[PDB]
Amino acid sequence: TSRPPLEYVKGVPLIKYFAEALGPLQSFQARPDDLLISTYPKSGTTWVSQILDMIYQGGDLEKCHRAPIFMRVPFLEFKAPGIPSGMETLKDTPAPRLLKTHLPLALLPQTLLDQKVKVVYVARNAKDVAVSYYHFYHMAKVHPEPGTWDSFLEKFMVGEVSYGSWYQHVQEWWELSRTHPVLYLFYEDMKENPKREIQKILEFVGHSLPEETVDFMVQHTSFKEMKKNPMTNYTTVPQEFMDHSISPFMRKGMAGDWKTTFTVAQNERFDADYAEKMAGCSLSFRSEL
Ligand SMILES: Nc1ncnc2c1ncn2[C@@H]1O[C@H](COP(=O)(O)O)[C@@H](OP(=O)(O)O)[C@H]1O
Ligand SMILES: Oc1ccc2ccccc2c1
Repeated sequence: TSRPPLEYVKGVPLIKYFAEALGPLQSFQARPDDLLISTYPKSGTTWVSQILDMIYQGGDLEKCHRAPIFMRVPFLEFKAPGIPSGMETLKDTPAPRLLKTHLPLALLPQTLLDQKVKVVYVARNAKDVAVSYYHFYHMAKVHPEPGTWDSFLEKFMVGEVSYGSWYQHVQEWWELSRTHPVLYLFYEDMKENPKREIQKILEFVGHSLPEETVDFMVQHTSFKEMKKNPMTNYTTVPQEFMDHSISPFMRKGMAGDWKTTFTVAQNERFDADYAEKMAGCSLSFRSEL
C-alpha cells in the first residue's frame, strides 16, 4: 500500500493500480478516428501529447489550457488514489480522441488494432530513458522503491521495472508498423529539430496548418514553456501522488545527460548487454546530438 510492489500480468510487471485498471479497460471500444500515443515511459509521452493537442485545437493555446494534459488525453490503463481513472476520463472526452498508453502489445486492447487506429509512437535512447525513469520513480510515489541507481539500472536491464523491457517495447512497436499505421518518432529527433517532426506529425494526421501556426506550436511545446505550463507540468496533481520537490516531472528535457549519471563501469556493461539485445534490429538510436 506504501510503494507497493509491481504486479505481473501476462509477463508484464505493472503498477498494481494499473493492472486493476485492465478490468474496466476490457470494455473499451476504439473508434476509427481515435489516435493512440504509444511510448515506453519517459520517452516523450507528454511532449507529443501537447504537440497533438495543439494540432487538434488548430494552434489555439487557450483551448489547450482547458485542462491538464492527463484529462485532455485519456491515459488508457491509468488508475490512482484521488485521480480519475483513464476509463472514467475517457467517457467525457470528445471525438476525435487522443489516447495515451505504455502497454506492451501483449496487453494492448485488441480493439485498437481491429479499428486500425493511427498510432504515434515515440522511442528514446535507453540510457536517457533509464535515468529519467529512475528520477521518475522517486517523485511518482505509486512506483516501488527504486533503490540505488545501480540496482535500478540492473533491474531496468532485465525489464524488471514498471511496464517491463524497454528493449522489447521499442522493437515490438517497430515491427507492428509494418502491418499497422504507425508514425515512429524519436525523442532525439524532436530535440534536434522540433519543427521537422511536428510537420511529420501533421502529414500523418492529415491536417495542414500555416507556418505562423506551426512556428507558434514549436515555441509552446518547448521544454521551457512546458515546464512553465501547469496544464502540462503535472504540478496540479496532489503532492501524495507526484512530489516535484523530490524530482520535477519536467526535469531537464535534454538528450545526452545520461553521462552525468552512468558510471564508466555501468556504461561498458550496459553497452555490451545492449549490443546483444538489439542485434538483428534495424532500429538505430542516437544517445546524444
Ligand atoms: N517539451 C519537452 N521537451 C523535451 N523533453 C520534454 C518535454 N516535455 C517533457 N519532456 C521530458 O520527457 C520526459 C518525460 O517523458 P514522459 O512524458 O514520456 O514521462 C522527461 O525527461 P527527463 O526526465 O529526461 O528530463 C521530461 O523532462
Ligand atoms: O506515463 C505515466 C504518466 C504518469 C504516471 C503517473 C504515475 C505512475 C506512472 C505514470 C506513467
